[PDB]
Amino acid sequence: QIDYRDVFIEFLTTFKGNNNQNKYIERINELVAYRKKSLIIEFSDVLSFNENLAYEIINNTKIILPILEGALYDHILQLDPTYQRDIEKVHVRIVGIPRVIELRKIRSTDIGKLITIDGILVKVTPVKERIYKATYKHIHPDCMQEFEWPEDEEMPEVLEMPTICPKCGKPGQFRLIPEKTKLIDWQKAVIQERPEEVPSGQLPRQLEIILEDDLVDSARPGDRVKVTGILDIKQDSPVKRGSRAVFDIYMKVSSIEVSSEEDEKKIKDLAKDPWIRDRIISSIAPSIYGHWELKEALALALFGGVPKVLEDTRIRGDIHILIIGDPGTAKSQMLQFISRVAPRAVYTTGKGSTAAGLTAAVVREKGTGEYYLEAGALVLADGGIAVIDEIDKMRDEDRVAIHEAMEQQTVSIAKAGIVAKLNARAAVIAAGNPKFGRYISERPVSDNINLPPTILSRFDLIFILKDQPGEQDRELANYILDVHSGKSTKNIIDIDTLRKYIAYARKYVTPKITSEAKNLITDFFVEMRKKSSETPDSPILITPRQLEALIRISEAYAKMALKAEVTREDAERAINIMRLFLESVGVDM
Amino acid sequence: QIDYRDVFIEFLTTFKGNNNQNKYIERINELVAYRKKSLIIEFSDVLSFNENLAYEIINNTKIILPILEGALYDHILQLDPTYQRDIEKVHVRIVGIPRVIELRKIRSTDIGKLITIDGILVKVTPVKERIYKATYKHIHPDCMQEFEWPEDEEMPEVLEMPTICPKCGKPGQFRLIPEKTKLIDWQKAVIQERPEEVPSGQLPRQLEIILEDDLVDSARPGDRVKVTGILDIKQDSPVKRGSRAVFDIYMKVSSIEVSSEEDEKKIKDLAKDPWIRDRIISSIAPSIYGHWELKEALALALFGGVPKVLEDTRIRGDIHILIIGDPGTAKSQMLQFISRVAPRAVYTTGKGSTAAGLTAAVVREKGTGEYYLEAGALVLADGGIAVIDEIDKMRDEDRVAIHEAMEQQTVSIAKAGIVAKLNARAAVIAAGNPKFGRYISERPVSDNINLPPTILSRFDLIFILKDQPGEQDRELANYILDVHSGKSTKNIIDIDTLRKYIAYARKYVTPKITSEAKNLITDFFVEMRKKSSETPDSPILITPRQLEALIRISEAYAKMALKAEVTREDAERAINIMRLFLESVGVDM
Amino acid sequence: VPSGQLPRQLEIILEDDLVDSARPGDRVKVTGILDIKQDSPVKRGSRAVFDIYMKVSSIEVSSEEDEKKIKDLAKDPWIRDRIISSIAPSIYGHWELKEALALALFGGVPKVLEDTRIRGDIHILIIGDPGTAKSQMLQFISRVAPRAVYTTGKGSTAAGLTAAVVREKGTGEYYLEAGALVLADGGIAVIDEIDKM
DNA sequence: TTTTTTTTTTT
Ligand SMILES: [Mg+2]
Ligand SMILES: [Mg+2]
Ligand SMILES: [Zn+2]
Ligand SMILES: [Zn+2]
Repeated sequence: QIDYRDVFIEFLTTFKGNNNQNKYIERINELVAYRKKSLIIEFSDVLSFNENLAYEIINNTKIILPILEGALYDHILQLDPTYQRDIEKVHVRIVGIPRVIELRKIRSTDIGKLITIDGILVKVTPVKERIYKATYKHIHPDCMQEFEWPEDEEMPEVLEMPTICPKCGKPGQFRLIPEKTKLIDWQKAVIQERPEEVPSGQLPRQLEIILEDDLVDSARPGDRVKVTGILDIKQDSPVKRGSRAVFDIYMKVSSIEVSSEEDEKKIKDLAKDPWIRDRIISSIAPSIYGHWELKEALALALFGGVPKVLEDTRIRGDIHILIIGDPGTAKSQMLQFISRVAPRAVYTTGKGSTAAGLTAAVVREKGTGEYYLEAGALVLADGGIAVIDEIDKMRDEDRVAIHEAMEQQTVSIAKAGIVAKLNARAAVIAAGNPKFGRYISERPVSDNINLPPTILSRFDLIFILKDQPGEQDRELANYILDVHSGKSTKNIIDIDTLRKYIAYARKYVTPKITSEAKNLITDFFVEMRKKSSETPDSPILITPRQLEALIRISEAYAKMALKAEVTREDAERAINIMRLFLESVGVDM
Repeated sequence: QIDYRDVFIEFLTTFKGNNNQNKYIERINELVAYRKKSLIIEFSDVLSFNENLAYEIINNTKIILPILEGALYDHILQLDPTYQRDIEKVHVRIVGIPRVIELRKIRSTDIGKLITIDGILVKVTPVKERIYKATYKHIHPDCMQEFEWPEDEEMPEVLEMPTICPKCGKPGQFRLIPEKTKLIDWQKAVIQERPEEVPSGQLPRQLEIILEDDLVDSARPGDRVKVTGILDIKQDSPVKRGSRAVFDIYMKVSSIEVSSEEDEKKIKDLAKDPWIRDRIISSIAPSIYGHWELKEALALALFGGVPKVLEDTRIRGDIHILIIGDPGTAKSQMLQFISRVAPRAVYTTGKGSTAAGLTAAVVREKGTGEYYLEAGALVLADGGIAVIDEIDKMRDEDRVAIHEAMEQQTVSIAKAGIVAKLNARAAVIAAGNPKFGRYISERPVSDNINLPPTILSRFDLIFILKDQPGEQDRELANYILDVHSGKSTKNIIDIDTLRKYIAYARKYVTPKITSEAKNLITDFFVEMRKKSSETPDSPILITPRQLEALIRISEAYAKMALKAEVTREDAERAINIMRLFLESVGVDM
Repeated sequence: VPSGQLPRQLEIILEDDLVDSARPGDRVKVTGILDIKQDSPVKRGSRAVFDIYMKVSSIEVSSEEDEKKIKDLAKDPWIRDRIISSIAPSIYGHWELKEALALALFGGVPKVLEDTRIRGDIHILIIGDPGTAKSQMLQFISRVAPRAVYTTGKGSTAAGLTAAVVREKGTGEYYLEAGALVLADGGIAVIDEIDKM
């Protein structure tokens, strides 16, 4: 009843933020600057400013939402006249609706109301076009008339053509005119409930959501999102007789949330401590005590090196880590920790999940038989980390293709008339059990993990975990039971703060090699080759790949402290960690 | 509104090229001389001549293209009256449009405007025919009348039949008359975005394009192309009731660019250098240190020999290279460089390495349940270079399947009621590791390679790469670190001009053997046979295939310098590189 | 099921608040009205034959005196010995095996830690000579457990154990069907002749 | 995709 348009306008311009800065005006100006056409607002702010306005939004969103958008559009064009002729319709979206419904609990009483759903995206269709105002021509030798059939109404989701020509009042044949037809971007996605909320002995439920206008391509598949909108009954084919008076339901998305400058200031401040490197090492897997060398390697892997892209060649910048632990050594604890702390990670096994084990595969279409490509674990992890538990029982097909993916970081297909090349620039962290149950120290590494020696040369660092029944058993037994009761350490960095720290470093730090670091690395590599040459039965191969590992590892240390250059200290740490790796495999360095 | 066909005609004649030669006048002459029926206009020459003409072409493309084409047709008619009743309608093509949009960024606002898209062609359908003006006959005993159904309007993409006979104003049934129906050539192709612009973790997207009239068969799958035209919605099955007002997007191609006299001048200037051969060799994989003899061999395989086609036989002209080396010897890095510089190359490491994936596969056509052949790696590489990696890891039964393709350059299949032959004229470059992962000096050459002599005789050159630590490690380490520091070698022919040089040489230079070269080659072959007979323990058979390898190599050296005949120096170079290959396998001379 | 015959099936319809009142594999008692099923009325041409379906009005799955009886049993100091003696009374000996089988029926307490999860279920493997009554006890366990699934190594497949994809031919749609392991969630899965799988 | 029996190519 009461015109909230004035109330809405003053609320946007007079919203007391964290410091009465009127942040809504700031984002409105930002919207005009880049022509974003979409303004999001928080339900809490509306309720605090005027609870009566908030109730109207959450109860009569069908009626008052277009009214509010018109008021906002008038304000924007009044503020800036150049916004016209570019955007004819602005969008206002609400977030933080208190009406949260579990996906399995949806019933008929929730149809037509504004609700929010939390779940996981599984499928996303390519962007398409939907008609909301069509133009038709009456093909009747006396008419030759054009009109817009859905008069004074948006074209419904069911494509219907006129039966009587409105201009001539006659039936006949009508032809669509694409050139005078209004279109809107249209995308379809599927949301699946999280496994935590699935009841015992039941399969997870699914829901179809529709993304339109700027909401298209707002979330990659496999992301946890929060979706707000209206539910409605799907009509796949209304002309299909055969009873079936039952229908599915779908969601018209109005706002989607996935999963700051202040963070950057605190991240740079956190890097001011000269002992930041050791603090990061301590913060890695705080649950597990000891294993400092293994912890140090994992920190370097997350940061990684700087890849080099040249005119004729590309040089890998990722770091690969192999762990061979005895059963019961709890090798899966920090692996789960790595997945959580990594900004982007993929968890899988040796056999993979789909037909494409790790690299890729070519699959005939089920309906038409056409050949297409399915991405493997390595491809899906591009730009991030690929954690592969149980590396020793990969598919036989992948045992050869993994050579190229782990070194050239590409997957090449020349099968069934399809030629393609897929990027696989992903750091690989893998764990495998010894082939003889328990690791044997005297035996080499190749005959202990059941992998070709060529693969071993592709791993920057290899570590062996042995369940030694020493004095630590009592402490380990106490430690295991303490984890059962619950305990934590002190003076660490939480995963949430650490995750953004790693992400910031990987996006803005590209260390460069200095002359002093260059000389130190050169001498060690020459020393490395001499030692391996003397022993005619070296358990490991010392190839030029090892020299690349020294460069990559040293860069990660500089990146760990957000250093612009690589100095002697970074190089010295890189040499020392490689020295321990050679001792672990049994090489007298 | 003012007209511009006078300006358009004026521009065609009054435009001045780089040397004021009026190329468009010359281009018109070529169009008349060869009855080309299509003209190409560079956009950079339109706004320079008249900026006003540029925008109206871009904006009002639909209502200005027929006007300009009609004016040009009259200009051709006066230039050559006989052009009439040979080509009734002419087309003009505009290239270099400033509006370039990434495939993933196409939205609703882009429909109906002239845009440009860069991508990769993946598949092309066979040429078909489309009706744009139909003729019908009213089957009603009174009528017996014939007419063209779509009056003063081109036939729409949806085939629509009249409901009322225009000649008699009555309903009934109508019969199409194919003899009086006007047709236009029609072809459908699919374009794919380049891997560079694909976001990480996502599969590349595709778009459907339509080529009509002379644009058909202007490109082949696997080509980097730049396409220009207008987008539209796809009404594939409008008769399919059941709602679904959602439509796809396809592209109406107006002009296409694949992949210049100035290039010819640059190429000819390079050939004038007496040491052009050395420069080309030095330009092969500059980032790799050493391996000069291997770099020389790779250059020869890029150019190849001269195939001989006779009335009774065919002789292979391609050169095959085999590389065996220890892990981490830059085998894969050098092979990846070949695919960048080769005009056409195919890569296959581990997937598709079976017999079916390498030559051809018999797959059941699920559309009709029958069988048909699918091209393999070698067939897809016909006319180019096939690169095979990790050949030693292939199964022996799978490896023998390429014996026919490597020599007879054909693939023959007799399986499941299918008997067919396919052309596989491609050069094969293969890399692999020794039998025991690393080369062992104690064992002989035969068991180190671990390949049957039947396949070894088909390789023109074989090289063994040994990673022996010594005093060269310091030089190698310095070179690698210099590469990582951004330092690059100078006086190197870059990539794209090297690719143009190879493409020009292959299709324009055909060296011939002289009497001087005949005597040198004959003498060496006799000497080679005698030496092989001396030692029966050699792992390499000296067959007549080795004699033809000398001829092929000598021709490639002449082709490398754009020479029309093989002289004494080219034969000496061919003999010298043969000596190194023989020494590399323990066969002294 | 009579001798030499296959089990029959009936279709039931749950509406309003009766939805999601049971899970697959449960033994239920259902009350309602029977009616003939019409699905394709437009499909003219013969077939005046219809199937019957049940319109559910109330459903029961599988209480005070029983709780009292249970408490009285637990009061005996030797309740543990009585329970073990009640496992497969027709089998002689095998006291140690019977004791372990009793533990698996009850199980432990699952624990959720900061990062990992500790299962409360107990896994038992039995290796014995032929004729050692191995299959007899497993049949008893599958019958006495409140929720159990009995499978055989030869009569099971990977799809049948975890989940099977069923293509809805009516609409060309894919959906999952619960396997043996999923149906046994919260219960006991019995696998006979695991070595022959 | 799925279980099944069959001939077939190819995993
Ligand atoms: Mg390699
Ligand atoms: Mg038994
Ligand atoms: Zn009309
Ligand atoms: Zn008529």
